[PDB]
Amino acid sequence: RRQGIKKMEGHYVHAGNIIATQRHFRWHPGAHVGVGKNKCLYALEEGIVRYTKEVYVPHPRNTEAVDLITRLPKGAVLYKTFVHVVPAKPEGTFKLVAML
Amino acid sequence: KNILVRMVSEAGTGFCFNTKRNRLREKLTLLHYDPVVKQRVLFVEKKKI
Amino acid sequence: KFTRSRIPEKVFQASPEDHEKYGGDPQNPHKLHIVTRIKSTRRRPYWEKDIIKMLGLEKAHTPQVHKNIPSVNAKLKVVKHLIRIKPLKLPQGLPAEENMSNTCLKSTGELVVQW
RNA sequence: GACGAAGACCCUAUGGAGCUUUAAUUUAUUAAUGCAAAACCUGCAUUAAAAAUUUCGGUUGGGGCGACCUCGGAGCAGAACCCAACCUCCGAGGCUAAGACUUCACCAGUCAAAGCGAAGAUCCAAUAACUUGACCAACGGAACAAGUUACCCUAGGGCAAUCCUAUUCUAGAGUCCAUAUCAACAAUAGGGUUUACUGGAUCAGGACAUCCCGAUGGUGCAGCCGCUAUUAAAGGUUCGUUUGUUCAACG
RNA sequence: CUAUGUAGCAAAAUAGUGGGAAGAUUUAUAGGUAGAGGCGACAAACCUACCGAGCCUGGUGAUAGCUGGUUGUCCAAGAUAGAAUCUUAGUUCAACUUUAAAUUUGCCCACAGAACCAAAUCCCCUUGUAAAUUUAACUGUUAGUCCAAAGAGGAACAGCUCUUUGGACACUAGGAAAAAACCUUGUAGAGAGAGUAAAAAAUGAUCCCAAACAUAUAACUGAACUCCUCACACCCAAUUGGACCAAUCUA
Ligand SMILES: [Mg+2]
Ligand SMILES: [Mg+2]
Ligand SMILES: [Mg+2]
Ligand SMILES: [Mg+2]
Ligand SMILES: [Mg+2]
Ligand SMILES: [Mg+2]
Ligand SMILES: [Mg+2]
Ligand SMILES: [Mg+2]
Ligand SMILES: [Mg+2]
Ligand SMILES: [Mg+2]
Ligand SMILES: [Mg+2]
Ligand SMILES: [Mg+2]
Ligand SMILES: [Mg+2]
Repeated sequence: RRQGIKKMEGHYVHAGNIIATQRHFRWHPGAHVGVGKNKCLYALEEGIVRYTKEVYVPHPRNTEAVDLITRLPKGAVLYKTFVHVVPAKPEGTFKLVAML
Repeated sequence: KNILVRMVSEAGTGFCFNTKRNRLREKLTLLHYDPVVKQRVLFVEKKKI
Repeated sequence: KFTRSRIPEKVFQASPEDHEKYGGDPQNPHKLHIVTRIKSTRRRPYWEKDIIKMLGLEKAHTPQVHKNIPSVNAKLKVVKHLIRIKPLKLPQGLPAEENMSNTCLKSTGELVVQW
């Protein structure tokens, strides 16, 4: 089945490469990390992968999460893991095309 | 309970694909995509499969 | 199961009782280790055969020199039970481009010139 | 004693030869009919008998009986990946395109930025077609083949949960009293339990955990004998009726 | 029916004891039935010594996932993931191995990092190293045993089936008595040199089983490990690469 990380921290991942294959949401998508229908995480932008811990604010459109956050004491928060890809190359450059 | 039926179009004929329909339901017609002209056309069933 | 062993760092902490028991000193440590193998690689896991093959310790006693830097100590902490480490001693300094061919290593670990 | 120099028994082979069939395929040959052919033979079809060719999946209590055979989810497999089970518990049968993942092969399988447009295999048959289905569930699938070989042949392989017994607390008894006797449970010891879902004659060697003979202690034997206990293996340890998993009964 | 005989006088006899012996008897002579056939007072009995299917020649060098074999010298690399299969006595793919060739990173590895519901593992900067990937081309092995450990099954046992991490064996040598699996040790030759490694016990059934020793200073002994003088390709199975070559014929 092999539902685990496939690009670990500090790895150079190109566009479209799968970062993590999972069953439940162990690792939530972050910056430049997209999700598929099967919860696979894939790298949208070429770069370097990092993992972080952040605050969780679910979609109100979702129901199984918008209510549990409604059951938490003052000063509470649901922290969760995220996997980002800091992009490496810039979008583009400008080069002389015509001298007229 | 359900039957696969070869649905065919009317304008830009020749299309065929086996779609599903509940057997308890009567003859089926839909508005969907014909790529010969790439337009919305009425597709109707011809023969159950 | 049987697994690699991660030695807690607490053991590698010389005490005030150990320092006067061997000829060492906390401050101003020693440049080079002279290391010899006194045990067989056979009958031991492969992650020690490879380490020994990497430190040049393939042959038996046959002393060999290595830096005293943590990148090598991490390797010697895995094979510390198949080797004897002594500190090289230079009571006459590094040899010059003359006296390279007239050196000698005594059993106490001192490198000297012209026997 | 040199496992001293024919014959059996168990298992295997996509070996062989059979037998029976309500196992699969056939009617070529015969016999009936039926239809055309010029009172008989020729051709076609249907029905039957008679045969002919052919096969006997896999894991397994103890081989058989009986289940299951593909895919999926939970512990083993505590924390990247993978890891068995007839181990442990349950169900299912729009087009184009950078990059990647994978059920440890392959075959299959899986995700997907941007961009353009709309919101259970192969082969076969029917097919103009756009493509299409059942079986293949023994679920990597012979297109269609069962029961059985006590007449078989060849190539080959072949430190016990539950318990039995003795010593420990005596605690329960024994007309009074644990020690004259059983001594319940347990504990400490030495020893086995394979079926369900090999004797006799002949000669015997040996141990003692002793049946007798020998020596000793206590006795509730007041005494021979009895009872238990220690010691003792030099010697001995019957003849018959019925019957042969080998014992048992009886004189 | 018994005894002899069992390479015997004989590939079924001898000696005795027995059944029939005017009948469904026994027998000489010529002919007939021919192998999926004959014949059979059915026993799978007999058809020229061996018939659940004669014998000979041919197809035939039948086929054989099975058994057995496989021939000069020397050197070198060289071993136990797995999947499918009328498949587990075999094959194909992978993994591992070998050779030739191309290229540049491979292994070890701290800090950082991998979830909500104990051992460790994964990943890389450095560092010690010199290997690794890729391409071309083939064969061979494959579901091994024991020991330490963590689990599942059988007690937490039955020396029990299975999964996983490691070691060893199938390679050398020395020890524990003999000793594949424990401990010590590897790269190979000559030496009538040397230093070491491991390594000694405490307080039921043929016939016990080294002999002995309480008190003279702890060191010594002990390998193919290492050093020494010289020389070096000269200690694995299956497989793979290489250097030589006996004898015969020909130019
Ligand atoms: Mg077979
Ligand atoms: Mg057969
Ligand atoms: Mg599972
Ligand atoms: Mg599997
Ligand atoms: Mg795959
Ligand atoms: Mg798009
Ligand atoms: Mg099958
Ligand atoms: Mg299968
Ligand atoms: Mg042959
Ligand atoms: Mg086979
Ligand atoms: Mg070699
Ligand atoms: Mg790294
Ligand atoms: Mg040597």
